[PDB]
Amino acid sequence: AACEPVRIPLCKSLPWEMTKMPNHLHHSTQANAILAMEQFEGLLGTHCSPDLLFFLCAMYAPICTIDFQHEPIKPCKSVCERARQGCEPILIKYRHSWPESLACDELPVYDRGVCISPEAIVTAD
Amino acid sequence: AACEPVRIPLCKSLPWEMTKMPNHLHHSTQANAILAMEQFEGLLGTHCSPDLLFFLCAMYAPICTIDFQHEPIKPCKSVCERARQGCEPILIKYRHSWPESLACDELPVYDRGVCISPEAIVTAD
Repeated sequence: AACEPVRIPLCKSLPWEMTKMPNHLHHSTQANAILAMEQFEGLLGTHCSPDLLFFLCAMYAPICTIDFQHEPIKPCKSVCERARQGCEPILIKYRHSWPESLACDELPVYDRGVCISPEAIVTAD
Repeated sequence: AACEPVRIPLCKSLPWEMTKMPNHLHHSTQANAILAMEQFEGLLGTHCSPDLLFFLCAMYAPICTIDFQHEPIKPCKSVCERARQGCEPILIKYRHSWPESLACDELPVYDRGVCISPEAIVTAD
């Protein structure tokens, strides 16, 4: 299984352009990841967390590395936590819940100890 | 340039094993990064920071990705700050300071927005 370009529209604005399946939702093809991501357009529009996009894209289309072949690197537990703390209340307010598949507590890979996180960037309008 | 195996002794205990040059000290070959790490054996031995090893290896032998061809992914500024916070006082006590090459303010690649960080593993050993 080799790398493939990211094709999730909402994720193209992020830093990396190469991903590899299966992703962290266990989708075998990116076509399934694309469909899955569409469900988040509304929550993303509420700006409940500046880290929600990064977290979702790190889960649905993880950056490709030659190390970690079967289970790609994952977003840091701390980033998942920031996203959940900011967005779960909004989901709740609208009679929905944070999905178990995005639970932060069992996010980390046993015996690994490395993850990816966002970093401040220089931007304007 | 393509990935190459990590050969710095002290970094082999880390999660990844494939890196790519130049590293973040601008070494063209890993051979020179090896000589450098040797100089940090003393500081690493004081256990002034549990993040120092990760930080130094993230700088001297960064994880290989297909993305970021010319400048590999860097360790997060926050990981650098924790390592400097715990270790700088020790360097000062013995008339040294945090080196210019490892300045934390220089880690963010301002038009990128992603970095690598360590994360706790679940162990009792």
